[PDB]
Amino acid sequence: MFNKDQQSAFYEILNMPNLNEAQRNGFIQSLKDDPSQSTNVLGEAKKLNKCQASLKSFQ
Amino acid sequence: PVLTQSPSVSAAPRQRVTISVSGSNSNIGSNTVNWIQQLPGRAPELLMCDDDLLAPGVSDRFSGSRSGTSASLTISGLQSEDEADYYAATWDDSLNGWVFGGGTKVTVL
Repeated sequence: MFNKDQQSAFYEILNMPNLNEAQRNGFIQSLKDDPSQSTNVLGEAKKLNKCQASLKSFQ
Repeated sequence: PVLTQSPSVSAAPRQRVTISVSGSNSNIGSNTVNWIQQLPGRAPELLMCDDDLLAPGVSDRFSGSRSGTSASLTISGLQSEDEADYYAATWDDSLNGWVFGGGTKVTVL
């Protein structure tokens, strides 16, 4: 995670508890592959973490 | 069920199917809708988040939108593995919690 934005999004994503491992790994892979997408990746991950809480309450 | 979904439907492969849901001002009217897919004999999983954002790994044959107290899910190029129970989920400001539809079954003929 070479730049400040990558590093910041990385730690936010590592700490999103409602993501499954594949989801989490896919977001961190995106941060590495497409550093310019760091802000969009982090926003998508925060949304998905919130949505995954609805899925938990449905089961 | 707090949200009312459209009736279960049968469609042929490659057809386009639209499922819909109606709520109130306190849920769909003020919050984004999530869609859950419950494959036959399997635990439910997230398909769509925040009205229109695909969950990771979900085919772009799925699309979603929301308008007023209504939301919809559209499946393009319907394929036998899409046969499932589809559930709308949203935050309700009045319940201060998640509300769900009763589910819509899509049967692929």
